Amino acid sequence: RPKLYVMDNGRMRMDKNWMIAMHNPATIHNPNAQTEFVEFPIYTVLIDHPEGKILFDTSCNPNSMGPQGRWAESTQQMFPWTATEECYLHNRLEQLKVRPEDIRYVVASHLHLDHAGCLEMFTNATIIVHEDEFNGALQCYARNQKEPAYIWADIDAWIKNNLQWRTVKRHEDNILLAEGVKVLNFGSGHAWGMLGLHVELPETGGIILASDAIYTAESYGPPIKPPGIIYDSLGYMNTVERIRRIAQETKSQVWFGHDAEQFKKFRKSTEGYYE
Amino acid sequence: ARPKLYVMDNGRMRMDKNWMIAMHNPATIHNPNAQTEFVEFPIYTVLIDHPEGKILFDTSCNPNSMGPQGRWAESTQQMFPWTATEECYLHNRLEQLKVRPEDIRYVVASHLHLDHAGCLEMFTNATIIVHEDEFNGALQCYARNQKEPAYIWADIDAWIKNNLQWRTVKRHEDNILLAEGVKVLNFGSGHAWGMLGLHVELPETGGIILASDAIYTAESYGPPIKPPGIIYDSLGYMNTVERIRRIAQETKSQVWFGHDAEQFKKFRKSTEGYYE
Ligand SMILES: [Co+2]
Ligand SMILES: [Co+2]
Ligand SMILES: [Fe+3]
Ligand SMILES: [Fe+3]
Repeated sequence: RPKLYVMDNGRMRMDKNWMIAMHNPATIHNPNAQTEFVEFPIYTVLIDHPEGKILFDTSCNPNSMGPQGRWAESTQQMFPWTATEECYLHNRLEQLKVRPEDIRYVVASHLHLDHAGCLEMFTNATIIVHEDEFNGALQCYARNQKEPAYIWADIDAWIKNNLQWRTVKRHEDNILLAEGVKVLNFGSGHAWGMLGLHVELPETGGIILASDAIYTAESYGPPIKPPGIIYDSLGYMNTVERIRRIAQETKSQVWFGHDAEQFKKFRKSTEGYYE
Repeated sequence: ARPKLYVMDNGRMRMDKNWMIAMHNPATIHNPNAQTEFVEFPIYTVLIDHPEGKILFDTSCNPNSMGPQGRWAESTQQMFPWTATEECYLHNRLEQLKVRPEDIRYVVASHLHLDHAGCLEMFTNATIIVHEDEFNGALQCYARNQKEPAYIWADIDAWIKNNLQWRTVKRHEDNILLAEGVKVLNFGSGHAWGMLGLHVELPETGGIILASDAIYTAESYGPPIKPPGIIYDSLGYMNTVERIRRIAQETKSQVWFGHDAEQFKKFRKSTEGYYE
């Protein structure tokens, strides 16, 4: 029945120390060690399920980068996003003959700039988000805090567009969204509140969408290599190991949030789908 | 009780500033290969000559730490090089104050990192006070022959062989009144598995909090708080820092960081005097 699509929403670059912390430490021999600006894919996942279309993540807002962009210049220069018009989410969905208003559920893994970019589009969906992540982002907004990963203007848009929210409580069990689609409540780690997705496809079988719970295969290991972007180190480690257990017990693949090698090997919306 | 508190200079260490201050200098689009720096910082310990008995806070690095025949692994020596003279060695610092290791009643181990638990093995007449989670963590690295850089296998080996007398601070244990005006602070998990601090109330100087690696430097402390790269429990670290700030305010105490070069220079070291 279900069809799962991988949509390419462009690329982002940043200090590798964000991705893998202390990836290249200074030594007595390399006292002035240098980092690297690494490139990684931003992507989203559409599940065209009989019970309704489910969208996982929403990438960046088209009006993010640029001198007249939503992102602060310090953010733009730290986490530059590069994307043709075909990469924009609205376009990727159009290509699939899917309108925003057709989306029943949006699962926001978290509310970082490269995941919650286009939430404002989905005014007919229920937006599922971790309550702690929602609280965290709302505070940034209210306190006009200068947090690089949370876009004041994006949040401003969510409120103005009157999105319909469904917060996953801190100690809430996983949610059965649809047949073979379960929202996993990962809790605090990479961010305040992380959500994942387990999808059971008839043919493909089990998929875990880990998002930023696991940046890359290098993150996953073993051994685990945590990021520099991190709120709760203990929770982050617990989440990874938990994912590892779930993958084993359910014989699922783990789809990382920003692994280039894996993304290349994915079947994109333009090419086809998983079923 | 009219005690005397000594700061002993146990050398200097250097390491990537990212260890000390996480993401201190992130690469950007127009600076994509941003480079880090190798910052130098002091290793010190504190002796409290107290009428009820002598209390030592931290023990610095082991004399046979560095070198080809050293206890530290080469990768450790290269990432966290320790430079010190014979006078900087704790045993010598104590000797110059006419103190023998056997005269130490209590050793408080802030944690069991290489630069704080180096010389525990000296104090075979003392009760070593350590956080149980820290002790457990270190013992695991030992038993698993794990290669954690901050935990020295040979140091731990020595503690066991010397039959040290331990007193573990339990995870949910209250502060310990060690002596009049000396309280062991249970900071719990953060920088490491289990952090201990000290609150000292001196007649003349007033209140001092020894934070060790709960707070690396004034830069760490802020505000704003700038967390380290060497972290186990991020949330616990931040809670601890905020807790120290509150205690400091309420008790009107100075906060002595673990490795603040500037603060260290201002201290009256053991070669010059003490704090009453
Ligand atoms: Co993120
Ligand atoms: Co330490
Ligand atoms: Fe991300
Ligand atoms: Fe230290």
